[PDB]
Amino acid sequence: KRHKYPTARVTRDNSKQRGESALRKSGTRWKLSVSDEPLPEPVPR
Amino acid sequence: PKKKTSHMKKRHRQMAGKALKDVTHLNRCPACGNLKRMHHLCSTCLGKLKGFMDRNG
Amino acid sequence: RGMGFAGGMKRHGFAGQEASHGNSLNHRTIGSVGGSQGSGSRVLPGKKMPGRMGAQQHTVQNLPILMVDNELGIVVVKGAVAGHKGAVVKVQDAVKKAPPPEEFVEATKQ
Amino acid sequence: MIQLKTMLNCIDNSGAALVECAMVVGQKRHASIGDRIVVVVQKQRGTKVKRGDIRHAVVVRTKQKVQRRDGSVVRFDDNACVLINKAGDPIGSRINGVVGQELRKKKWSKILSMAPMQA
Amino acid sequence: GPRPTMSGATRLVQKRRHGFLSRVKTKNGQKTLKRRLAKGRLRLSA
Amino acid sequence: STHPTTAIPKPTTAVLKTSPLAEETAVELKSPSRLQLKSEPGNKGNPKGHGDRIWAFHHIEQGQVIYSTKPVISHQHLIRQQPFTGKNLVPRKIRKDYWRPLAMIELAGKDQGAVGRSVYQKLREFKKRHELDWANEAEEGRKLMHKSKRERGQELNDQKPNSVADMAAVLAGAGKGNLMWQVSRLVKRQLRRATVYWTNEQDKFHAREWSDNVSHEVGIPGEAEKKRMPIRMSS
Amino acid sequence: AGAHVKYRHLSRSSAHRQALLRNLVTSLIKNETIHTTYPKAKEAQRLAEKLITLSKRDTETARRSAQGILYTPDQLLPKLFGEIRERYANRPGGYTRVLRTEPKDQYSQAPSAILELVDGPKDMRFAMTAATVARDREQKTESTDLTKKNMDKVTRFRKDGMRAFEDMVASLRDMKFTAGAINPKEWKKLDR
RNA sequence: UCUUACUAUAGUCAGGACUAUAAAGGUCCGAACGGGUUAUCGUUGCAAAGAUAUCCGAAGAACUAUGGUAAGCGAGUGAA
RNA sequence: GACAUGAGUAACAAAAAAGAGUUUAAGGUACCUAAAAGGUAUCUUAGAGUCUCGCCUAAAGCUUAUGGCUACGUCAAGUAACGGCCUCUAAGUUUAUAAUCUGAAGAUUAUGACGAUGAGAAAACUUUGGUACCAACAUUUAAAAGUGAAAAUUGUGCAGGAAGGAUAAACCGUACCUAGAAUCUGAAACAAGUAAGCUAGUAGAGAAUACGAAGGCGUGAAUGAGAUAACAAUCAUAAAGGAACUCGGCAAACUAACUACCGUAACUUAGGGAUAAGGAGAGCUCAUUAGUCUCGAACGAGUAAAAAGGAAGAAGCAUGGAAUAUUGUUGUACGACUGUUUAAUUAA
RNA sequence: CUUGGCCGUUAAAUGCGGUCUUGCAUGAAUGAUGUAACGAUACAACAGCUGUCUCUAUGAUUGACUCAGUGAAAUUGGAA
RNA sequence: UAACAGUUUUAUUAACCUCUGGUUUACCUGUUGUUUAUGUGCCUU
Ligand SMILES: [K+]
Ligand SMILES: [K+]
Ligand SMILES: [K+]
Ligand SMILES: [K+]
Ligand SMILES: [K+]
Ligand SMILES: [K+]
Ligand SMILES: [K+]
Ligand SMILES: [K+]
Ligand SMILES: [K+]
Ligand SMILES: [K+]
Ligand SMILES: [Mg+2]
Ligand SMILES: [Mg+2]
Ligand SMILES: [Mg+2]
Ligand SMILES: [Mg+2]
Ligand SMILES: [Mg+2]
Ligand SMILES: [Mg+2]
Ligand SMILES: [Mg+2]
Ligand SMILES: [Mg+2]
Ligand SMILES: [Mg+2]
Ligand SMILES: [Mg+2]
Ligand SMILES: [Mg+2]
Ligand SMILES: [Mg+2]
Ligand SMILES: [Mg+2]
Ligand SMILES: [Mg+2]
Ligand SMILES: [Mg+2]
Ligand SMILES: [Mg+2]
Ligand SMILES: [Mg+2]
Ligand SMILES: [Mg+2]
Ligand SMILES: [Mg+2]
Ligand SMILES: [Mg+2]
Ligand SMILES: [Mg+2]
Ligand SMILES: [Mg+2]
Ligand SMILES: [Mg+2]
Ligand SMILES: [Mg+2]
Ligand SMILES: [Mg+2]
Ligand SMILES: [Mg+2]
Ligand SMILES: [Mg+2]
Ligand SMILES: [Mg+2]
Ligand SMILES: [Mg+2]
Ligand SMILES: [Mg+2]
Ligand SMILES: [Mg+2]
Ligand SMILES: [Mg+2]
Ligand SMILES: [Mg+2]
Ligand SMILES: [Mg+2]
Ligand SMILES: [Zn+2]
Repeated sequence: KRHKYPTARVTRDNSKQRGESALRKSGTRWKLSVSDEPLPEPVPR
Repeated sequence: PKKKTSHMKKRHRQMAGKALKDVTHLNRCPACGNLKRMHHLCSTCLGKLKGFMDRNG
Repeated sequence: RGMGFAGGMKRHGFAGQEASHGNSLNHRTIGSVGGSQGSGSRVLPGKKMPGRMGAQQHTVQNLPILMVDNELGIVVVKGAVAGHKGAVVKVQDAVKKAPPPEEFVEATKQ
Repeated sequence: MIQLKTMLNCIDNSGAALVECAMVVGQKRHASIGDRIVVVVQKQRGTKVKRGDIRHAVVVRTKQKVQRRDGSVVRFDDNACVLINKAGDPIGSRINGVVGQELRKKKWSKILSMAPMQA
Repeated sequence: GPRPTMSGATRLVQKRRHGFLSRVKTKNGQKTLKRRLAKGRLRLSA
Repeated sequence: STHPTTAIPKPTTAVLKTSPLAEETAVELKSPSRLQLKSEPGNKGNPKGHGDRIWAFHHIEQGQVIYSTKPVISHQHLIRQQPFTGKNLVPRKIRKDYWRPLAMIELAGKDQGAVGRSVYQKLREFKKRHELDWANEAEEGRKLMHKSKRERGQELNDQKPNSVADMAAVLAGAGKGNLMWQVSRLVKRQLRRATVYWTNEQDKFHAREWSDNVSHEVGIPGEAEKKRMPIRMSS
Repeated sequence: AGAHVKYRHLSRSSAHRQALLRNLVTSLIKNETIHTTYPKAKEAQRLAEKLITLSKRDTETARRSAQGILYTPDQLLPKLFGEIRERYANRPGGYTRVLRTEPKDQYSQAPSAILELVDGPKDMRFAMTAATVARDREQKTESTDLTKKNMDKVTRFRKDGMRAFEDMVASLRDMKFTAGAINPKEWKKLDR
């Protein structure tokens, strides 16, 4: 970060979990390091 | 109401011109032979054909 | 021109009642419909009330003819005429005026 | 369309500057260019007419649009008048400003005699 | 007219004001029980 | 804005196959990371001993999982790791009589904390991608899309089976930048040794197959002191 | 007392009315058919035929006007200016068809109709004419002038036309769709 | 368990402004909160006292919570 | 008590809002087929879900209370991440004891007991009186900065601000509902009312105003679909005139907020009146830059840094652009003033 | 008695303000009297503003109306 | 003969929109705040 004073230009989205929901299968907000990996399928109970 | 409505006058209001009109605008479906309404689609062929176009395609 | 069911203001030119000085649900109403027992204990025939308006015959008299064109088939008359565009109207010589000259009545017949 | 309690600009050299209409002489409908009215002087300019006098006036121009025979329509930015007497002739001697051309056929030749501009 | 006088009513005040022990431990409360018992009431208190 | 993936076959960076959809295994999708080359990535800017052990707690009734770097969990873990899966389904607090340690991962090198912090990241990222972007369960397996929003919320709270599969994948090199790898770049690479302690021997069978660098042991340190005996299969 | 209504207000507000019509046209282009009330099918028709005319136009304004009527332009604009544009490139208007049916909701009993895209994959009048021609050939009956007239309507502007219509009649006879149909020569002897 | 007064234990009052104070004011503008000025609607009402708008107080003689005390010959409580 | 009439009428209208697909179970019809079956389609009843649209949003959301005619597989030694029970006491209570008073019933004082709305050791392992005190208000303080608490420090004002005790894990509560969509009080599935915490973000002085991420909702057919007459309600706009309306400017409209802007009268208890009145400015682009910040190497460059900034400039009918804050002045009576009152017709 | 006399305000004043007195039947802590400040008190005037009005018109939603579903009430000696 | 120029008012009733206005809730244009979708999008070797 270049400017650190509290009044610096705020160009980030302060709503981290924007449009993010588990019941509606919204998907991740950003591309994670495991986003291109096939979800491991476990053995059911 | 000042007085009770008699049986004569209440029957006039309920029956004079309030007879359920018969539906005579009826024809038969061409591909079905079933009785349908005039200028309307056959309800039996609609669902069947609507379902037949869902399997084939 | 037809106007469907009309109130008392449009049909008979009633003035209506107040707008804000306490009036309660009677801004466009017709008010009193008549007098009490001495007047007949009834609503008199011919009482002006709401109802259907328009869609009736109407005559406009003494309208000159400004233009006459046979090709287009039009007869331009001064003023307004009852009805909508495309409606049929009846045109005839004015009754409150003298008939056209004898020469004209004979020339047309000729 | 001049009616009761309407404020007018007297453009006559009679002493009044702003008059208030009190009556429409000779008709019920609102007065327009060329109609008589009874006004009450509310302001003066500095035997002139003093504030509070009741005189007859003639509407010379109005802010309401005026239809004419030839389809031409005239609208003025303000409503003005000229004071007259019960006889009908002007009280003042000169008129400053444009007046409506409807004063011609309404028998106001005296008012037009000293009218510099007609519109 | 009637008023919603039981709004926000707690059941701790019912036991204190109309409970069984508010009556067996007072002279006038023993009458209520004896009166209600003579009539055959099942609900002697609260 | 969010971007949900689809249940389609993709290549994996792990040694073993995580899912039946995985196309290939041990695929290098990006150049090795800086710490991957290093044989012994040390605890540069973290406390002494941090990262060498990673704990996993679960709800023994509803199946909700929480990862932790310390032997205990706090209210923060519950607020930051549990998404809203419906009403009356997100506990307002941690109840001591419901949450028990699920497992514990201990690395061979007791001073290379950087490897554990990476294994911890991939585990939390996989979990977020299980609660969200569960395209592999909409029409297959549990079929969450064929269920009601109530039953769907109760199946999304049950992350214990998925978590025990995320460990077999993360410990096998799943993910990009997973420091569980060790590239020589003389180019040969291998996996780092690790040990997983289980309170229940049967829980470790949720993963269809485990890697060859993980050692399985019964009993987590500190649980025997609480008079909690582990569950053994062979008895 | 005032002016006659320009269009149906459908007992709704201005914003709701506009949104409702955009949904009816968005589902029509997405599914090629919708089964709704007759008044809604007739109001969404005028907006659907004006949206298909926008696709034929080549101006950039036409493309922004279509983006402002559909509710998922990113997904349906390719289909509007793609398959649909090619379909109605030689048809001068009348891109939709409203057909009355029985009440979709028996509780209300409200008159209902199907709004379809002509020459589409789910054209109902195209399938009803094929079923009629199928019953005729199966019963050795002579097609009426009204059946032949409809046979030319649903095969004039279609891609292949008659070929796509004969395959429908053949497939309907392959599965015995006309099994149990009453012959027209026995209609006059039925009171029920 | 309503309501009036008192009592004990507690809680609440965004932000801004003026004034001698950083904090000393039955101060000012204005939300929450508390009131109920005016009008309309309603009047077999959504409501046996409501709705909408407008208006008043809003660090105080303030508002609120859980308990307690005082009432029916004599009158409890009462800014009446 | 039963059954009529009004009447198959009113009503099922909180100004949130619906549209098109899909699917499960049971059952009713039609056809296929007559070996029963099964299949295809449709309808009824009880549900579930997908795409789109909208409403609430310091809630109509989430977590919990008071409470509950909603339903019973709701799980704890303690702390982090919990209350009760238990200990201590306040206001008070007492058919406890003693003494005293008293037509009886009883009452009083003292002691005891009981009595929360308060106080109760330790823990991510644990078992004297300003040398003061923990009412209000202000200030300071967990060292990168900011913000919100906790506790403590210092100080201010008068209205002068509790009590008491100390310091190997029993029993009880744990389900659901929180009032705009099926649960509390209002006779009820009532447009009313009810406690605590949390309550995305942009933008702001702000919990104001507008949008709304998640969540919820767009009621148990307690409704649905049409049509868009009079009239009513709730609104919007309006030529010319501008209170001519009316008991009366009732209602409505005008005005409005912001700035460390300019200016501000009579009178006055000298505090005020006063935010009097009346004016000016505002958004976007840009010249310009002492310091702070960033970058490169004192200096140079930069607003993909906060700010400052001028009689600069551009576009449009309009830059307090949408929403939010409802006129100004003057003369009297009455009452000094802030307050209080007929819960639900009189607020003076 | 009375719309008391005069003055000012209005084109027009039983109102309002100032003033004079013979005040049916003002008057001094049932306080008398004069200002500042204060008031959702009451009265009057001015400017502005407006559908309050001259004089209404158009537009919007919900009802009203029709179809489908459910289904009241006051009232009624008997009624051609 | 041609050309040019001039030939009431008020009130009331009704009809009618050529004109002059008012209205315009699915028309065009401009524009503020905020949200959503899609496209695009910084410097340097
Ligand atoms: K009669
Ligand atoms: K205030
Ligand atoms: K009705
Ligand atoms: K708000
Ligand atoms: K306990
Ligand atoms: K005694
Ligand atoms: K509510
Ligand atoms: K007013
Ligand atoms: K009160
Ligand atoms: K016109
Ligand atoms: Mg017509
Ligand atoms: Mg009127
Ligand atoms: Mg009204
Ligand atoms: Mg008679
Ligand atoms: Mg009472
Ligand atoms: Mg209470
Ligand atoms: Mg719970
Ligand atoms: Mg309706
Ligand atoms: Mg709108
Ligand atoms: Mg104050
Ligand atoms: Mg009424
Ligand atoms: Mg005040
Ligand atoms: Mg009736
Ligand atoms: Mg009716
Ligand atoms: Mg069936
Ligand atoms: Mg005790
Ligand atoms: Mg307590
Ligand atoms: Mg209830
Ligand atoms: Mg309710
Ligand atoms: Mg709710
Ligand atoms: Mg709905
Ligand atoms: Mg106007
Ligand atoms: Mg105007
Ligand atoms: Mg008047
Ligand atoms: Mg009058
Ligand atoms: Mg310009
Ligand atoms: Mg007072
Ligand atoms: Mg007061
Ligand atoms: Mg009262
Ligand atoms: Mg009152
Ligand atoms: Mg005295
Ligand atoms: Mg009905
Ligand atoms: Mg025209
Ligand atoms: Mg449009
Ligand atoms: Zn058929």
